[PDB]
Amino acid sequence: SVIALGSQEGALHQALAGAIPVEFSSNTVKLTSGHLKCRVKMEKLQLKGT
Amino acid sequence: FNCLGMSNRDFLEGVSGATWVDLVLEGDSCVTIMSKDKPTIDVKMMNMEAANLAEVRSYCYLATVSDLSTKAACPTMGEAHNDKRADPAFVCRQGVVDRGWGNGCGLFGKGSIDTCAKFACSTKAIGRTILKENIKYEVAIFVHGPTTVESHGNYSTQVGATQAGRFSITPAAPSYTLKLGEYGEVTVDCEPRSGIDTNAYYVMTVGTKTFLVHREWFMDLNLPWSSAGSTVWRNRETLMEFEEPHATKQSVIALGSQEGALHQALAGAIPVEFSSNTVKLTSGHLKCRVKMEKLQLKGTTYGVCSKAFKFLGTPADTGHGTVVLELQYTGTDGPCKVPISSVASLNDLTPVGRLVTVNPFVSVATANAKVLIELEPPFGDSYIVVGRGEQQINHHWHKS
Amino acid sequence: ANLAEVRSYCYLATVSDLSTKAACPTMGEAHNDKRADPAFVCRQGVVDRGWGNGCGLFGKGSIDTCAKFACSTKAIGRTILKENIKYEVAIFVHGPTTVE
Amino acid sequence: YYVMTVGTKTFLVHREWFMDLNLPWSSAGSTVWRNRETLMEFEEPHATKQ
Repeated sequence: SVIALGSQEGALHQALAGAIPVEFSSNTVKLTSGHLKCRVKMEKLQLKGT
Repeated sequence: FNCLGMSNRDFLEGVSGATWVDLVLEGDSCVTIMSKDKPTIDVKMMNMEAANLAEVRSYCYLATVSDLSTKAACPTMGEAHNDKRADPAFVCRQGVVDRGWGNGCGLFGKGSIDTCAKFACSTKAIGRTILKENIKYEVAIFVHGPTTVESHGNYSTQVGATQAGRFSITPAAPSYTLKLGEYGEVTVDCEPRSGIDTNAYYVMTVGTKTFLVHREWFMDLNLPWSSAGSTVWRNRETLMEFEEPHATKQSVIALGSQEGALHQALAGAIPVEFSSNTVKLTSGHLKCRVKMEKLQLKGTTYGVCSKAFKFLGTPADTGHGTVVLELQYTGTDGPCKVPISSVASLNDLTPVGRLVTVNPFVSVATANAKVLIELEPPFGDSYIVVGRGEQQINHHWHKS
Repeated sequence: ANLAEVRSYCYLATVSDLSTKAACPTMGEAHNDKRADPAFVCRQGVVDRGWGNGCGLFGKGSIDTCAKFACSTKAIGRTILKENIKYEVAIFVHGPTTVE
Repeated sequence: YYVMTVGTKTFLVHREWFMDLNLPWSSAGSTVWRNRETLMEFEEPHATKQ
């Protein structure tokens, strides 16, 4: 008897929360996962109607 | 229906001067019983069936997480009531969203939100119970009368030879007296009682692979469920919805179905074959009392076989401390007793190997008949021997 | 605005075809022809037997059966190299405005 | 005990010492398994020649 082992998606699902969810199209991964360190230089930012 | 060749075999000698024996039978097991001056027999439980189960719970793995709803409420306007809250048509849950002018509302701050998603079931990991009157047992009894490698396993031949039988036991009538022709009869009084494993375990059904799980592991699990109705409760497993959205759309992602949750707890619960309405217990046992003062020998008034006897091949190890082998009788004479014993050293006077196939004998008068024999030889080296003097043959053996 | 796969775990089907290369006691091991190509997955074992089932002597006989293997639902996974990554930053100025 | 044959000098060895030894092997076929004894290959080379 070569019983096909029952496929229990629980094994996967169970470890859901651990890994963060992300929208993915065939070739793309929109990072939300991701961050960006910036330096907002603005000595050129100026008031108006003063 | 007989013991030879099975790995779950147990040999028994009831008691001293006992015409009966108390025994225990289970699923795929067999038992060979010996008794002074009486045929050897094999009691064996064939099948365990309910000829009436009932469902108890039903956990689901699911689909329908398609329809959506988002009843919006502006800040200070109170809570939000979604019409999809009148019928279990959907599952609703409230939340709040930071908003104001930016998105159509007059003031700035937290606004109510009560969305809803739909719920129906797909694959129901159904489960049921096993009440300790529909339980019937099927016990098969064999008689170690004349046989051959061939006929030994043929139920037909054996029944025909009145050296076998298959009857059933029920709580209604827990006993039976199986008649075996001139061999008299054997009367078992099996007592349907069993634990065996107590009904305490639930009947887990998953797609195709049925299993036997612990009441609690089952009952106390986390998954949607429904007793005997189309109504489902705790469907909260329609989770991972609260992206903590906007009044426009609250993503209602269908929770990934991971059969691992189930599978992972495989080994724990014992597996069992289950047909729509039946559960063959292997889980189950049966305490019997094989009364057999009515079991009797046959062909005891015949003379000893006196003609050459040839082996038909190296005896084989049953894996039980006994060996099997098949003889051939050059003899032309009819039904005579087969002179076979186990001797510690050539030409010893007293035997040492007890025969399982007690009081063996050539069934027919048709020369060159075959005879099957199972015997337990002593440990270490020994000799199997058939016939005596210069007719006698022999074959050595060494048990460990 | 270029990923690449790395592994692929499966949940499966094809467990349909069977095989059972039998070997009598003392006749050694059993070699199933379905062992030449990954067409099937084979595994050996031993069975108590003898006259009862066609064999000459009594005892443990070799056994090497095989089942087939192909995949159904591949729980695929890939990598994310740290030049195709572009960011979109939006800057606002708190100049005159209305709720609108 | 097994029947050990080596070139010319035949011997009688213990089932296990024999069966449970480390060397390539083949039952009754031209097919060989555990040929891993084709060892000492991994000079941990270059794509050109290992």
